[PDB]
Amino acid sequence: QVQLVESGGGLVQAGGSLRLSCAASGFPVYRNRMHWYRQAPGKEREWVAAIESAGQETHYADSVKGRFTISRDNAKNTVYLQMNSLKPEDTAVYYCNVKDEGWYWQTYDYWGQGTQVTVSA
Amino acid sequence: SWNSIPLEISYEIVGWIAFASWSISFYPQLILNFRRRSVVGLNFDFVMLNLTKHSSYMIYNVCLYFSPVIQKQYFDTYGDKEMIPVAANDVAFSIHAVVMTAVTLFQIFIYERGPQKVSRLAIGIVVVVWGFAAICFFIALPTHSWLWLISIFNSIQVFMTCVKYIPQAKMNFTRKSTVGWSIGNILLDFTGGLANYLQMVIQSIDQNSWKNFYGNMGKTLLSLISIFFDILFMFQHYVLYPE
Ligand SMILES: N[C@@H](CSSC[C@H](N)C(=O)O)C(=O)O
Repeated sequence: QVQLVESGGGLVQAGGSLRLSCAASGFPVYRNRMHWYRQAPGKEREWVAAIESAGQETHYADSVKGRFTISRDNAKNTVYLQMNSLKPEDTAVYYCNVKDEGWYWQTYDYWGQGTQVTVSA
Repeated sequence: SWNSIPLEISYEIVGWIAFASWSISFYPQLILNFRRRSVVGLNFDFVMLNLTKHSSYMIYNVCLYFSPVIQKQYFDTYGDKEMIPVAANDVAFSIHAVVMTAVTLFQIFIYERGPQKVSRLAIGIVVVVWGFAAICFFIALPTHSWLWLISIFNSIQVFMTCVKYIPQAKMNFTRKSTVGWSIGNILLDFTGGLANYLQMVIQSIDQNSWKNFYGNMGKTLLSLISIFFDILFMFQHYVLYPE
């Protein structure tokens, strides 16, 4: 019953900015630590950014740090990845993510469907 | 002093089963973290507190299994004809659990990432627990009362076994589903708790003495808390919150 719907992705020229979106059903975004991840052709899923639950605190990978900004619109139940200063490198399917973190057993990752962001040099 | 060879064998087999069904469940996380070269999802506090738990238990099992000086104190306190309530597999589990907990700590530094460092109320816990241990060590030193001190390390392992199962069950309750329910893992934890209780009982049936249950009250409460919480998790999942 929780759903994650990505949108905003597509082709943009290197140097360009995109604003990725993540529509969230079945759960409040402000009451949760929300993540963005990415999968490139042949590469493995890379953690990209995360925002803290009841707080504005944000953490970013060294590959996107400074250029990517993860925000949250509680008033629309959506998470955003304002991905700025893009480079062809960043070509990957970006998934928004929300985990049901466990104490001892495995943590349950809720993925989205994906939105290709292809940066063209 | 084993009287019965069949019983001694049974005690050894269920003892090695307890080591199998418990130590095997450390690997799925380690495999996952290597494959992904990341630990964004692991509860860093839990791994830290599970190292403390596994170290207290390790001190008790290794010291009672390898110190004649501590064994002499075990025979003075609990009785002359008493069998030491620590088995080879108890020592093997403790050494293998501390090793697998330090490897996951290696994976957390070397892979890490995300917004997880956790280390507040949890770190606090480690401070108070190793500080308490330290006070107790200086109390046991002026008389070389080593068996009393390793009985504290085992009480600390009991405390941390509660720290393992309580917050987990507490999450499932304050939330709803049994999210993260692993039938395999839950079955194997249950298995280790029954096998470790059965081991103690087989030792009691042979020597004809229930004193092993107080001599190693850490292992008696470890198994019973494990079985109790597993039945609860079962009873969360199979009834109280299906999905
Ligand atoms: N058998 C022990 C626990 S060791 S399992 C530790 C591992 N990190 C996990 O639970 O996933 C008990 O009686 O609770």
